[PDB]
Amino acid sequence: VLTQPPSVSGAPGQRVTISCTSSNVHWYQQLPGTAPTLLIYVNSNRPSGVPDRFSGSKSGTSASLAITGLQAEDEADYYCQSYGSAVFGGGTKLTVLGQPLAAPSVTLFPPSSEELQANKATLVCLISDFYPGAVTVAWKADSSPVKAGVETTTPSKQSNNKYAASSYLSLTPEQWKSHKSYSCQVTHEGSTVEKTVAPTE
Amino acid sequence: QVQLVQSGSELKKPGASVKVSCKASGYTLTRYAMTWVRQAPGQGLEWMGWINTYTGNPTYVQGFTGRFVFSLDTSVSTAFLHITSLKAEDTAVYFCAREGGARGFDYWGQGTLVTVSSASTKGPSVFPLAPSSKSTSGGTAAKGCLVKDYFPEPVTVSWNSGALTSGVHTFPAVLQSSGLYSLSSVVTVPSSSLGTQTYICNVNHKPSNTKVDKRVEPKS
Repeated sequence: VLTQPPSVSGAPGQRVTISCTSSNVHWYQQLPGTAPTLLIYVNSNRPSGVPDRFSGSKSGTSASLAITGLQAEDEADYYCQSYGSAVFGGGTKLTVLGQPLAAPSVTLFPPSSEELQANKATLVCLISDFYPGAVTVAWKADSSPVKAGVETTTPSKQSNNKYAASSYLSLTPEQWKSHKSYSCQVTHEGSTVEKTVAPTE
Repeated sequence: QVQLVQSGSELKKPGASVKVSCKASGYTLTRYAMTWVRQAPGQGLEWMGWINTYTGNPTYVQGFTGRFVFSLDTSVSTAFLHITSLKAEDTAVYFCAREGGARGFDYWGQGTLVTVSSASTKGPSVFPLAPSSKSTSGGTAAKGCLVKDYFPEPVTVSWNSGALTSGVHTFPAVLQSSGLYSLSSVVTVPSSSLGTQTYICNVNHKPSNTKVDKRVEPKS
């Protein structure tokens, strides 16, 4: 209903701002997988347990949320909410612009004989230790691209604050045994890694 | 101290009905208005409307004026969200919040996941990912367990009954178009350990009440 930038970025120590722009404030922070928390109320004020970095601004045409001296733990989703029912400002993801790029490690596992015996087959492509969290996964049967039967995860943060991902290419034993080899091709920041397996093995 | 506590996760099939609870404590329920918020996966916060803890007359947002019902039990000091004729699009986390009136929305419930899927509860099909040294350095082999087709989440995976921790990597599960979950967990172990050392994959799925211990042997 309301309007905010879909994305904002800054490096640690910088000062970032989130904009919120007649009929219609409070601000809420949301870490992944947890409920939202009251960040700003009355437009200038913070409850107890909110640092001094966060500062809200009213201008009467619009509202703003300024974070000064951005930190690592500030990487989260931020929401704007005014009023007449309660109007919500839509989503804004704040991503800290620290750390350098990391090249993905790709491990490709062929179907086990037990799975083949079970009249099934799956190619498992596991991708680790890459930053940023943007990767594209392409499967190939004998150098010919395959898209049917592909299931890939949205990348997610590991324990070391790099990203992991995993792609699965489900198959029939026939299809598996048919071709000479299958390939998992991971592309990341203009660089490609192609792992390959074969039924012969 | 002030607190809102909601019910646990709810797995339902389409057409079913669900009751989500919101237990308030630390203050008097009737003095503040309870509002309901919805958040579907990967989405923003949807304001659903609010119930009048004074009267108990609910007010819904349009489109929530349908099969959604807000009920109240001041005796137990609890606010209830009822959803009938559940649909796949109802798959979401639901929050109850209190309107301090200048403050928000100052307090929230932890959130209640309602999952609506035609998928029946299914135990995992566990297969062994045999050792591969190609992507691993330092004279070391990567092995694992492929946990195929289970519903719903979560699934637990340990190695050697927990005696093996270092060098383990359990990848988050993919939601296929089935729908069902597939997950894969790999452990990285010295090349010399094979085949003298035994490595067992302990997979546990509470929803199916299923456990599987799968030995991972090197090769043919």
